Amino acid sequence: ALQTIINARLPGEEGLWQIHLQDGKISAIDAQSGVMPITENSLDAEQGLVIPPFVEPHIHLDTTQTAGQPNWNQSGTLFEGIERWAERKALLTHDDVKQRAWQTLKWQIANGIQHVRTHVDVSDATLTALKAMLEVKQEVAPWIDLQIVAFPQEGILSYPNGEALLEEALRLGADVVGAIPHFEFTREYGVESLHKTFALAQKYDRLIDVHCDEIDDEQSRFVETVAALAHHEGMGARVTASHTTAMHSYNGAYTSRLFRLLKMSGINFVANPLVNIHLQGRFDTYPKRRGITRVKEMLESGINVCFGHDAVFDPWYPLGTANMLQVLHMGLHVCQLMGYGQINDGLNLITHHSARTLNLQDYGIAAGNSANLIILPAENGFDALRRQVPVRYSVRGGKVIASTQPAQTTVYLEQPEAIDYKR
Amino acid sequence: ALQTIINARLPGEEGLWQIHLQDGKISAIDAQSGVMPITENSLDAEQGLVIPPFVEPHIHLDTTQTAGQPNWNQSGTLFEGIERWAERKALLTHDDVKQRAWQTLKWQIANGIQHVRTHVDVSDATLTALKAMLEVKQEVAPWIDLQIVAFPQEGILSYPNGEALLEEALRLGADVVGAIPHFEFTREYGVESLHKTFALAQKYDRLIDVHCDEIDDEQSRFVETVAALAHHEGMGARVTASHTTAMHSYNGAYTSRLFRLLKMSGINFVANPLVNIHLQGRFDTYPKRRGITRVKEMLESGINVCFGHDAVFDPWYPLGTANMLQVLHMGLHVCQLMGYGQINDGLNLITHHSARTLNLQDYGIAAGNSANLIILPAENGFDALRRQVPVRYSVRGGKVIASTQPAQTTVYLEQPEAIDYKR
Ligand SMILES: [Fe+3]
Ligand SMILES: [Fe+3]
Ligand SMILES: [Mg+2]
Ligand SMILES: [Mg+2]
Repeated sequence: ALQTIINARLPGEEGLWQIHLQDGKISAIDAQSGVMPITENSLDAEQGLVIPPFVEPHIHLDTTQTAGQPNWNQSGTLFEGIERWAERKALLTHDDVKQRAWQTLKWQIANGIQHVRTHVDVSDATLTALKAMLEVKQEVAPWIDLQIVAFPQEGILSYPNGEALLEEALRLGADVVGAIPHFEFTREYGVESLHKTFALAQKYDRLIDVHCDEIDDEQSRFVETVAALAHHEGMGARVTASHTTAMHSYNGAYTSRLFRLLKMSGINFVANPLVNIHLQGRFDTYPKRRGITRVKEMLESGINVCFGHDAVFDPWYPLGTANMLQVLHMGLHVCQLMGYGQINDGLNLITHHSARTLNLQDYGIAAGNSANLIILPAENGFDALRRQVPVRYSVRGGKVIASTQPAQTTVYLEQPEAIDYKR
Repeated sequence: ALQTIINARLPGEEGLWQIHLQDGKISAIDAQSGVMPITENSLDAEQGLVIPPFVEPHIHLDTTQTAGQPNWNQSGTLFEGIERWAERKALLTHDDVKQRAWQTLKWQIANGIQHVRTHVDVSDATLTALKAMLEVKQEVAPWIDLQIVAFPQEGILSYPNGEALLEEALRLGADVVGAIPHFEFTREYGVESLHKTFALAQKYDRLIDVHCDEIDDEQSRFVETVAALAHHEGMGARVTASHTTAMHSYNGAYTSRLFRLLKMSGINFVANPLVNIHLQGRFDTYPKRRGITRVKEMLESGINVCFGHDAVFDPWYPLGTANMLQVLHMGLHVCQLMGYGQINDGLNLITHHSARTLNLQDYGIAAGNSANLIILPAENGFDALRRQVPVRYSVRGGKVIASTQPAQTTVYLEQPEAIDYKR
């Protein structure tokens, strides 16, 4: 079994490091004064970057891999996506959900993602997707720790037996309580749904992740209730507000007032760059707003924010390979976090900040933690992001669970020359 | 020498095709009724997609590869970029420009780009970068047909001897006349500069490519003069309006009136997604506009529009590997061209439409044309874009000039499994 990771670079640290492994955990981390020789039981990072696993804080595995079945969304709109999904209803079975969820999970394993939070639609009396996902969670456990959010897609108060189904999902084992206040029939139902959501989370000791204000409506301010209730219950760490795209459209004075509460509450925020840029701003003609939440300002204020892929190869987002560096690339551009340091520190948005959002207790390259880490063939976060590098090795419990042999590019000039896209 | 390309898929066509080569040209193209066996002198596309070479219609090779030298742009702003570039002035020499231009050109060759249009700053009495680029053009000719735009970055009428230097650049061999009307001191200088630009293009029989209305100013309408002058001279095919980001902010009524002229004029448009999303909208707080020209509407109106990378690894854009599928990916998202067909047809924005913009006369997979083509290991444009595939082979004059052995990813579950990110 592997005993050491050598010649490792670490974010924010100078030089090379050696990570000692014992009994599936990191026993010690020591600096090196030079390059160490390879040997049996040593995994050579080759001066590449070693980081804790990538995290997917927000994805919908119940709808993944269904784009084009039976027809393609040709307009690319949300409306048509709903219709295309409805045409596939006859194929939505227990086995179908498991098969598609596993397909995307395999892409995630290949992409060094060892933690995934999936939302599952529970506005279905049969809870078909949920039952399937609970089995998938057990099956994929050796490679990925999967959290399941009971997501009442059609609303809690605006759908028949919505609250009862949400609670049933928790009784069956869902890890997180979801909600969608802006989709409820009225603002009052929206606020009330949040009180019910928090009551359920406290009753069952579960986390909370609300699809919050995902709409270009400057009056959609459910985020203040999410933050206020979290602060009241002293449970900010266990709470997440996903999307909050409406915040992109708030006036600055209200946003400034709100930010004080957001910081005090300690809640987490998830932005989904690939889907937000695609689905937001659809009611604008020109100019067209970007529609991503205030990521830059959150970072400047010390508010925890991270990035999710949201959807992969489905009616609402036809693209994706479940790659977090790709999600990060889109977010840095749309949020204008393009300074060198902002880009370099970007890795935090798909690693540490996301681990905090999932309330993970065993995460990070530190003595005592499980030996879960990945190796990127790049010098730092900036380099990894610029070159969209693959994951050279993914290690879990001190064992390699994924590896990618890099592509080899050659140009034939007066003489053949290898191209690695580095200067 | 290669005699045939077999098992090739072609955009918009059904089945597989065989492309016969003779004397460096495509002699004939015949459909296949099944998979053909490989053999000596046959390049097997392996049911991958064969297309004419990728094109880079807008890049700045004179500033490429300079990010972080001597310092990094930490704010990521245009303003700081100017200051960071100024700090490197002592390193701006003939050899330095050639070295950096060649570095990016090699990345382009590796990425299947055989046609490149580079703008070169000619607001320099010594014309240092231009002299260097003219040598680079000759040196890279076996692999890339490089067009040089004499770009008067500081203005034609607003910079000392600006017009004289622009003409000197043409007398030295620049292929295209550039301009930047919105940067001139006054609207009047802007309009006058365009008359001077067109006069020079007609005097020397050169193409035109204007950095046009690259500013979030709803009153910046120099594009109407570019189109009107082209129509008057009957030279639309030889004219290009780069950027036109101001169009993102025009009212709809004026835009509708303008579009009639744009279509009638026949001029070309270049949008630069990666840089536009980064540099536009910087004077907005929230909401923030996207700032890309009206690509979707141009396509719907039959107006030729294409995508450029603009900058690579410099003070104005720190990222990039000179990859056109990456540029396309960003543009499809920001312009909301996310329907299946829109994404699949996306390849036109980095191939055929760009060739038209460069007024290329030998481009496309057709009998009689030079055997210049590339092979993507994907089923169609949608697949190539989704998976951000590399260029398996780049062929020029019937000879392989670049090749990429794909990365190999394996996940170790109960048994090892190869992952190709296809469903
Ligand atoms: Fe979601
Ligand atoms: Fe430019
Ligand atoms: Mg969604
Ligand atoms: Mg520029």
